[PDB]
Amino acid sequence: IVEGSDAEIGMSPWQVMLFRKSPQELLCGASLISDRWVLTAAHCLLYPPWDKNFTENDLLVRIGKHSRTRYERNIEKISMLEKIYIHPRYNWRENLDRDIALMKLKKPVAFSDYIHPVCLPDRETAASLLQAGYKGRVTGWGNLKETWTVGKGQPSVLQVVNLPIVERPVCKDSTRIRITDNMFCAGYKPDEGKRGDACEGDSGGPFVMKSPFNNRWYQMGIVSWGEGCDRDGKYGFYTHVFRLKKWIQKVIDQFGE
Amino acid sequence: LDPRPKYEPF
Amino acid sequence: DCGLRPLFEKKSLEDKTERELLESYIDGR
Repeated sequence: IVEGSDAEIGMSPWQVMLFRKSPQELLCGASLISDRWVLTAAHCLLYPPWDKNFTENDLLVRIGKHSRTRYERNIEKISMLEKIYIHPRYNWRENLDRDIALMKLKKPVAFSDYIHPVCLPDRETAASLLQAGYKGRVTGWGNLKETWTVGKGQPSVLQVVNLPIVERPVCKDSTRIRITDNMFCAGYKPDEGKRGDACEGDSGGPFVMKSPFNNRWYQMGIVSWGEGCDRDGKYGFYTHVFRLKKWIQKVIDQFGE
Repeated sequence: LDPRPKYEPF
Repeated sequence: DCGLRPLFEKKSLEDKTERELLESYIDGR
């Protein structure tokens, strides 16, 4: 994420790495919405246009991640996706609509001080925070600056950032893409005079808010797209983890826990 | 697309 | 038990940027 601060030990035990096994690399961030279930950004895994397309087989999932580099020995978790699940109405062709996906950790992940779920919004929670200027914080390992590459490449540790939902009207006019009442835009604006943005490979990463009600941590989004990274004039775009809360639901009780 | 950039990675 | 950072909330602790998060809501002045 552009213009951020580096996270802390435990500040996000739900962050999960989207680690293709080979090219032994990284392509996303996902979150722990269970003991054994994971969700993410659509495109993270199904993208024809760039012959993007995967399978449980291809990739491997990691947890307990402070450093993006090393092999966090006795803190990190690593499981294999038992099955993936895309949103049968996904749009790789249109505007990354329902940009959402989930992955039944093939086996069950036991929690600890670095791995602890996020909770799915309830229309109230979904209703109390989801709104103008009400900051929300994005996490991640992505690209420190607009598309390029220890240096302005990528961080050693997990970058944390916080941002203000934007005005739907304005959301819809920093772009030219048909945007859906399923997607929301985060990010400080121009004069607002501050910076912060999620960037390359930040995707499928969370937009969890703090519910002042039960002070519980709740994931309002799934990082989807944007036009660059921190450019005076537009904001990223995220997924209403809720509109689609229907689904997330529907398929977890059809194939898992 | 992705935040990245139509055209792939850089 | 979810939403409950077992090294912060789970024990009288708050991460150096969340307070920032709070203020947005009651529009911190």
